[PDB]
Amino acid sequence: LEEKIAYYKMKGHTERGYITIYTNLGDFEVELYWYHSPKTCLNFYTLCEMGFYDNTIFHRVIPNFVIQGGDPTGTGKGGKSIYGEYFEDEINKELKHTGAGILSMSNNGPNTNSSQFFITLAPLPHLDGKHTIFARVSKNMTCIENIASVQTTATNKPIFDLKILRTST
Ligand SMILES: [Cl-]
Ligand SMILES: [Cl-]
Ligand SMILES: [Cl-]
Ligand SMILES: [Cl-]
Ligand SMILES: [Cl-]
Repeated sequence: LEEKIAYYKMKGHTERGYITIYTNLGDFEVELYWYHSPKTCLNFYTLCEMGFYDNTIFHRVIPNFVIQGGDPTGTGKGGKSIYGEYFEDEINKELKHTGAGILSMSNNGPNTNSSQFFITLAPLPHLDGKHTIFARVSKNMTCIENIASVQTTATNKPIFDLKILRTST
């Protein structure tokens, strides 16, 4: 299974390159950066496939910053990885938070990745080097914009639930 990591590092782009995410606000497609972030992609892809993100919410939405998700509890405190509890960052000089639509791991400081991630809504150079960029929205950014338009509470939670219904490969 670190063999599985080393394999999809190479073959990921052509054998399992895209995931479609269906939300109650529409569907979008992400492109996984297997070569640069192979451990992070294997986790995300595996979690998607086994239905781990099914019926989970975007528990924060902050316009001009990020949509944040991937917590089965919906609180912002939970999440797990296919590797057990937490796993290392994969920081790559070649990947930076340069525009909207980038998927990056949310975390609690260095090497505390589990299943929470952001989708960026603007350039965020201040995150470069602290969060693992591993994919980007490759189809239908409108859906991301619709999600960012929904009203939120003072702690940035959407006033009604915004959720991943399921994932497709
Ligand atoms: Cl790749
Ligand atoms: Cl926004
Ligand atoms: Cl942008
Ligand atoms: Cl956070
Ligand atoms: Cl906070």
